[PDB]
Formats: sequence, structure tokens, C-alpha cells
Amino acid sequence: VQLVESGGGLVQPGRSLKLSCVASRFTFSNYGMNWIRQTPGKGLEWVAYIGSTSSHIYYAETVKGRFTISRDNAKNTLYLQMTGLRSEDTALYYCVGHVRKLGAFFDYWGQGAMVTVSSASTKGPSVFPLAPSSKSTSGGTAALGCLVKDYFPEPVTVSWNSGALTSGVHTFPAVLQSSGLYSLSSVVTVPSSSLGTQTYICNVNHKPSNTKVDKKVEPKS
Amino acid sequence: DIQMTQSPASLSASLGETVTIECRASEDIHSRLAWYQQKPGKSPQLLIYNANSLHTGVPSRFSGSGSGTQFSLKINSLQSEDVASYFCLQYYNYPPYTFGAGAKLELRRTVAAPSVFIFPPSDEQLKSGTASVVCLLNNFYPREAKVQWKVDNALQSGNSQESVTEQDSKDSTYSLSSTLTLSKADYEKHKVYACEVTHQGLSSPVTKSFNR
Repeated sequence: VQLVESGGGLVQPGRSLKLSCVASRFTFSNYGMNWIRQTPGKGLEWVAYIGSTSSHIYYAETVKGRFTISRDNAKNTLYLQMTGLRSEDTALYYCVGHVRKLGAFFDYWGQGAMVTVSSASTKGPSVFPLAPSSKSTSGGTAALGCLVKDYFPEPVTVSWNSGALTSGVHTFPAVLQSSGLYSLSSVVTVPSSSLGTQTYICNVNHKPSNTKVDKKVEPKS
Repeated sequence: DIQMTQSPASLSASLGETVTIECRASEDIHSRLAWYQQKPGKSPQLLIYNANSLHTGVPSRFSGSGSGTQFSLKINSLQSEDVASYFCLQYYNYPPYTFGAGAKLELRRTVAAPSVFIFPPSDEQLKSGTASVVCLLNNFYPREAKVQWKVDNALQSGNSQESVTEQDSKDSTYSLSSTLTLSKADYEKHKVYACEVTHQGLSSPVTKSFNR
């Protein structure tokens, strides 16, 4: 992307955490940069803004100074460091840009890095292959997938063939099971002729648990 | 401290018709508003600046209307990819930046029958002690769908969990996954596993099964 946001996945309430955001294809030295967080449920909240030479720094009243925002032009990195963390603070953090001599309104947003504070400990995901049944002759279309189970906290990144396969892919929203752990299924539809000829590998990554799995799905014998 | 109120929270319209999203400002902002569109599973992007001027890459369909206290966003002949959540933005008050509550725009497309698939638990998950059988509905409309599990003609309840994806940005269709979680023991206690789907797109409930 242009703004990539590498930061912490899980932390304990009362502890600290430093978020970083890097700019790649634009200059990033004449653009005002800000940090804006959205909690799931589609509630958008602006927490901080910093000027081109860090002369003007603005923070939200909920934060009251608890966060410190700085930026480095040489390394093209925006830093937001959070001293005190609460359960309400758990949210998706967006690295946001401003508009060159037009307005003080925002224009571009990064992918977003979500921080989740919880007393609970991190748990790695278990991946199990969803093999496609033999059916639909040759003119029909079949589907195959991957099952992610028992992971905390959110989120998990699931892709196919390292991003080579992006069409017909459905990554279902994580559902919360009774054990308290998350579980989701990622499926994809492909032509029947492709099976046995084409290799389908789903890559699942869980940043807080440091779990990087490249899992291959072949039809069951 | 300025207050950005946005109503109604959720909206819906057919394909090809227009939509008007209202945004109200507490301090009668002097035409200093921005409209942002957030696609499903994606970061929000700028749609309209100055509350009446279109952004460089966005299509002419989106329009900015209104001033002072009241603003409106107009979408003309919206396509399947227009499914999104829209927010407002004020820059009149520099110290505190505030957004709107957000309008959830859904769409109305013609009926689509789901393609049913059934997935047995892997033999590596049998070493875990738990078995997961997955039912798949891929591209259907509307969201309303009945998925029931059938084992040796037994209606399973309290063990299954459903999950519906967000509306696709290409065909505006929904995807549902019905996950059935059992123990390894009971997984091997029974012979046939079946999934029955009843949907508006189907003339009659489509069942798909396997005998392991």
C-alpha cells in the first residue's frame, strides 16, 4: 500500500504501545498526518493530528495527552505511542493524510492496524482443509477452502496463492464460539478442470500470536 | 465542541435509482464539509470536499448538495460496487475533528439462488477430538435463508453457527456458511451427514449430503 501500519496486536490494560505507519509512493513531508480510530460497529473517532514539521500537534479530549504523536521525514514514519490503555480503546487505527493547500479535510487512509487490549492471553489459530467433493462433472464449478479455529484476539489475514487468487473468494466474518475463541471459514470457487492440475494454497496470518501458516488444499482421496 | 449528527443510520435502494444521505451540523458550518465512503472490509476514502466539489478519481454520479447546517450526498444510478457506509467531516473547528454517525447503504438486486456445498471434517482434525462439518451458500439474494442440518434424519440444533458475509462489491450478493461443530465420538456415531437449504431463489429445498 502507500500507508502501511505496523503495530501491536494485543496488550494489557495499563500498559503502553507504539504504533508505526510508513509512507511509500508519495513524498510524505508536505502532508499533515493524523491518527484516526474506528471501533467495529462503524463508529469513527479522530484521536490525533500532526503538522508537516511537527509544529502543530492536536489530540482528542478523550485522550487528554495520554498519547504522544511524532513523525520522522527521513524514515517516512508516523509514530503514535499510547501510554495508558483501557478496554474502550480497543479499535482499528487508521493512518490518515491531509490535502495540499486545498482544505484541512482528509484524503487518503492506510489499511489500518487494530489494537486489542485484554487481560486474556494470546492464542494461535488451527487451520483445517476444506476439500472439494467430487461432483458437477466437468462443466460445473466446485469450491474449496480453509477453516480457522480457536484464535484470540482478532484479526486474522487469510489470502489465496499469496494473492494470486483474488476472485470468487469469500472470507466469512469471524463468529464467536462458546469457548470464547474466534472461528471463521474462508472459501473459494474454481472450475472443476482446475482441480488436480492447479495448486490452491491459503496463507493465514495471526500477528498477535505470531502465526504464519501456508496451507495447501487438495481434493480428498 | 461541534456535533455531527447523521440520520437515518441504515438505508436501502434498488439498482439504478438515486439516494440522498443527509448530514446535519450543530454550529451551522460555513460550507466546510467532507463526505467519505467506506467500502466493506476497506478503509474509508474521500468522496466530496468543500461539500459541493467532487474528488479527482470519483465518478460524477456522486454529488454534493446543501450548505450551512444541512448537507446532502446524492448517488445517481448506483452500481453493485456502491455498497458502503458514508460519513461526514467538519474542518470548521480545527482543534476537535468530528465525524458523522454513518449511513449504511444496502442495495436491492434480483433474486439469486445459492449454490450449496458440503465439507467433511479433515482427518487431522480427528486427532484433535472435535469434528467440524461446513455447509456453504455462495452467491444468493436476499439474505433470508434457511439452513438445517440432517443426520440420519435428525434436526440438529444448538450446535451449529451461521455466518453471513457482507454484500459483495461486484454482484451485490450474499454468502452464508453454516458450521456444525461436534465431538469426534459423535462424529463417528452416525453414518450420513446432510445439509438442507431453503431459499427464495429455490423452487424447493435443496439438500446435499455425504456418507463419509
